Amino acid sequence: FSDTQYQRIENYMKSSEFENKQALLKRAKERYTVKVQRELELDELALRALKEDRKRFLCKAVENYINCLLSGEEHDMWVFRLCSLWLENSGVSEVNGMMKRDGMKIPTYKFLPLMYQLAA
Amino acid sequence: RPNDFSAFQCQKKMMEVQKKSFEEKYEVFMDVCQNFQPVFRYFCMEKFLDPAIWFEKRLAYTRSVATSSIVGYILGLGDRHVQNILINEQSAELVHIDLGVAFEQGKILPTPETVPFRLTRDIVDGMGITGVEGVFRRCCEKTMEVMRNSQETLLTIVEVLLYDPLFDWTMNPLKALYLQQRPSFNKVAERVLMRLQEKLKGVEEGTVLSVGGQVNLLIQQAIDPKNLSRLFPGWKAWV
Amino acid sequence: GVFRRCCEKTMEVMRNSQETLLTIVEVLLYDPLFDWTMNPLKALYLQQRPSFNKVAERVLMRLQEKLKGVEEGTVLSVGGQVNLLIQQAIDPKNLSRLFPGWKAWV
Ligand SMILES: [Mg+2]
Repeated sequence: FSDTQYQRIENYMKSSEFENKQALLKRAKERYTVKVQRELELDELALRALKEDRKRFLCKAVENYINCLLSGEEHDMWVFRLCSLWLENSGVSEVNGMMKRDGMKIPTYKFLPLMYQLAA
Repeated sequence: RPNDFSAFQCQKKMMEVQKKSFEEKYEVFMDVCQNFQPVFRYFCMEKFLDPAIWFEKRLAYTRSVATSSIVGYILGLGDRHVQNILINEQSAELVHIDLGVAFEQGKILPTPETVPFRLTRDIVDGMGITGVEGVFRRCCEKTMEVMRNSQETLLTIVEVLLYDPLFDWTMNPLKALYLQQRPSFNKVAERVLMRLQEKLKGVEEGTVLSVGGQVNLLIQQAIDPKNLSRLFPGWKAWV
Repeated sequence: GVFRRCCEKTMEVMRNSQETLLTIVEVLLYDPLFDWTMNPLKALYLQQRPSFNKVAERVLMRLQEKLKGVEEGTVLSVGGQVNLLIQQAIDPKNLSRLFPGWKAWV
């Protein structure tokens, strides 16, 4: 569920409607100045809230994926997702810390199927 | 409700929290809704004293709300504030005016509209003690079923509309500023057409939904207090 | 008989596991060392006679459509999708256009 929320936020951030909304403000900025700066100030708040929400969802998804991998063997394939979230978000400090602390406890054989993709 | 908040008080409180965090907006909206209770159920009571006529008028009102909500969602109707919707005194049916904003252009607005239609507390209170459950949900499902069964014809009609040279349906900064004031075209047309196609096929977030599931999602989005707290104060989501 | 039913079973399993398959292909397509895209040199070598992110996203979305049963914008059941694939594969019109090295007549 956390991964679904994070993917929804990511898709909205990369949606064409988001691009249209962002480009409308850039076109409009080019009385008048007061409302223009009002818009260019409110969009920053909206973007910051969206980014923080995405970070929270991503961290929760990664932590719960690690916990699921540590608690059984029925859902081993989901390690792919755990790597996909980790590789695409290497800059995030929380994901790296979670992989270093609890990801190390995961049995290593579960990482075997994607040993190529990690090695590259 | 003489002892509740006045509409002026709610409007002032809502404007004060506009330039604040989303959590503060949500808590202020919840506090306002606590001291502002819907009273629309009294519209049919005071006008139709006969119980049979009262029941018929309430049923007609609920059916009109359901049909208008589904059709407006299909067409992406926006700017559904309290002054843009009229109610017939004789028949209790809703009429939608000021149809300038459509095809989800209201989502492009500075304060985006986060609801597919207006389903605030007063609108639901006008439906009776059962609320959205019963007549409203079933009628919404029927209207969505008809919309889905006629997706080809509807898509063709909207295609004919969107490429009309004299149809100025796209949102521009001047229109957006006039809508919310305080004291390539082919690409956009194709995107709107594809979004309408997804709506008509029941695809919402990339997942195919049944008529009932899509109706449930729309109702949940419309009645969500979190979405209502973010809306422009002129929309009057608390009313 | 056996072929169509087994195709339907395999497509049902593929559809039931669309999330896992999509995740695996996502992990594949962004491998830096995986040279899966077509280039003119490879295309010429294949048939000789005497932005990367955009392409990856397009391929992923096409795979998603295949896994959800959407072929030409219309949602198809497992049986309908299997029928469409078999009809496309056995169509003589498609086979006549293919490269002679493919040997569509064999
Ligand atoms: Mg008006």
